[PDB]
Amino acid sequence: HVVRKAVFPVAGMGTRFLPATKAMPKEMLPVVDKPLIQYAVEEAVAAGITDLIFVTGRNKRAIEDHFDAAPELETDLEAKGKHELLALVRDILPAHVNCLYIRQSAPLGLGHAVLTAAPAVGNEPFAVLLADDLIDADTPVLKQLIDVAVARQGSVLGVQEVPREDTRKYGIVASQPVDARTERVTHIVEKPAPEQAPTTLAVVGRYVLEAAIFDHLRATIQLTDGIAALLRERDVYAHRYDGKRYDCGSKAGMFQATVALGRKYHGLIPE
Amino acid sequence: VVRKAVFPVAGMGTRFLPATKAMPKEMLPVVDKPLIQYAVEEAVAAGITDLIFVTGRNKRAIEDHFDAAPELETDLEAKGKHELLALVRDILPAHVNCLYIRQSAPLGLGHAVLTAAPAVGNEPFAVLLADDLIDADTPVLKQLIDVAVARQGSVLGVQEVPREDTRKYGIVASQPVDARTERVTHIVEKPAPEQAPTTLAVVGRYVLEAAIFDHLREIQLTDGIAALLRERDVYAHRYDGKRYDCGSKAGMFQATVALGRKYHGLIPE
Ligand SMILES: O=c1ccn([C@@H]2O[C@H](COP(=O)(O)OP(=O)(O)O[C@H]3O[C@H](CO)[C@@H](O)[C@H](O)[C@H]3O)[C@@H](O)[C@H]2O)c(=O)[nH]1
Ligand SMILES: O=c1ccn([C@@H]2O[C@H](COP(=O)(O)OP(=O)(O)O[C@H]3O[C@H](CO)[C@@H](O)[C@H](O)[C@H]3O)[C@@H](O)[C@H]2O)c(=O)[nH]1
Ligand SMILES: [Mg+2]
Repeated sequence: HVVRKAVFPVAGMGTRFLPATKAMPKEMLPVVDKPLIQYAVEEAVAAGITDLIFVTGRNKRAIEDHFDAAPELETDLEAKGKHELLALVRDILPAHVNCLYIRQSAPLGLGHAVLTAAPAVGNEPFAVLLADDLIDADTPVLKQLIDVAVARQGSVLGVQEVPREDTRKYGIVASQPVDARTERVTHIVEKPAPEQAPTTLAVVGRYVLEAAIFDHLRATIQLTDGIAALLRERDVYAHRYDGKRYDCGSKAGMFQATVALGRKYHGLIPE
Repeated sequence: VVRKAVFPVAGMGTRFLPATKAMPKEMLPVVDKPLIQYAVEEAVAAGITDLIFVTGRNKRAIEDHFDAAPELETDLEAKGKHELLALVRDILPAHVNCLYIRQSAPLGLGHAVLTAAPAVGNEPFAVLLADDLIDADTPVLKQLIDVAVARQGSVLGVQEVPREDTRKYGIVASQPVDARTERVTHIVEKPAPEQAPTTLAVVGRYVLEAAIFDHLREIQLTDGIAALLRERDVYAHRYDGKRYDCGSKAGMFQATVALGRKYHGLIPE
């Protein structure tokens, strides 16, 4: 089991952040001075990912230009002696990491975006990271999940408990415990009503998936329904990662991430 | 009489890298809206119909924001999301137009303004710097335009600043003509505190007569305004409104907090 490829779906419409997402993916919005997608990419690279796969939509321009070289910007900075800032631009990706881009044909859903990556993944297990789940963790959450996936020989979903009123926001798993932090998944259901949700254990935007998922995404698109079918055929585990998740998919969550991370890592204090 | 506005949108925002690697500084959002869109909405609210964007790196970030995107409108309308479709169409109101001109190189605000001359022609025009995010009950540009038409001259938006801050601003020497407006007799660019003639600073709002263009053919805007002073009337106006200096991370944060509260109900936990 070797997980070296990561898929970043960044092709959604971003309607909760209009007008800012008119011509920019939601994942390119900054938290202070860094786009959401760069936090997630940095986490993946720290977890041993070498092959980055960006699934883009009509707003691909900003994602491409963020991770590709900007020789004109580097020329300027280099000329003005700003070697400090030069690294912020050219060293976003270390040299042992590569990226590629695949355009999702239409915004047909997260499951369809993951399936769109199949030509670059092949028959390899792979990571999926949803950058609007911004996670502050002392050990990269993706690394935590990859270690479980290697040890237990299966797919792994990052999960954490949520208030029962919040189940309508998330995929919710039914499972049976395996150790303190890990459970074997017996069902997953997307955004159930709180009165119907089988548990309050919710999927965060971090996945390690066996390539078997792709055939199920063809016969499904919602990613959660592909996973629920994968269950019937292979092992899927849910892991309670250590870390603080900010749900930046809403204006409110992004705001509280700016406040909390602004304070902790930048000393930004509300007046 | 003022219906054209120039928006320099070439900011490198080096203090905001890597966020500004792929978009100009003026595209960064405060809550859910790019800085440039606050400034454009202020201009449109003041009767501006012709938007003139002076671009630099990542020019299509600005263009794709303001240009219609039929693909997006087609998808929203098909999903019955009619409030969101109207929001997207209001980014550029139907009576408003915009055009794009490239700055040849980063030669300062004065060069950027001069770059807009072919689009402005001989009429008076506004300049708005999107990093100065101003929240006011009456649009600040409207306040300045009203003064310009009344007094038949150019108008600089000003506010008092700490003397220790004058190296950040253009500073005006001037004589009161009414409670909020002064007649400018001199302007100096970013003086040392110990040599600043006053503490009355120009913020990023201008209403300028087209005569400025010949005086800029002087690379700094303050030097152009000082030459314009020898031939035409220039006033400074203490606008009413709260300015957020979004040129620093600290200032942009205070704008997110304050406007988050006022316009979106968002309260720090
Ligand atoms: O056509 C599309 C639609 C979405 N996206 C991307 O998909 C992600 C978000 O998809 P969306 O379906 O809006 O996600 P959520 O509603 O937050 O729910 C997902 O993410 C949650 C974790 O945040 C999980 O609990 C849910 O099970 C899972 O479906 C983002 O990366 C988007 O860029 C695409 O690339 N293409
Ligand atoms: O080569 C350049 C430099 C700047 N800009 C744009 O011009 C504005 C800011 O220019 P800069 O000269 O860096 O502004 P400040 O240092 O804030 O000073 C200007 O703005 C102040 C108000 O904030 C005034 O007091 C000053 O007189 C005036 O020079 C932004 O819209 C930039 O995108 C360009 O397009 N090209
Ligand atoms: Mg989300």
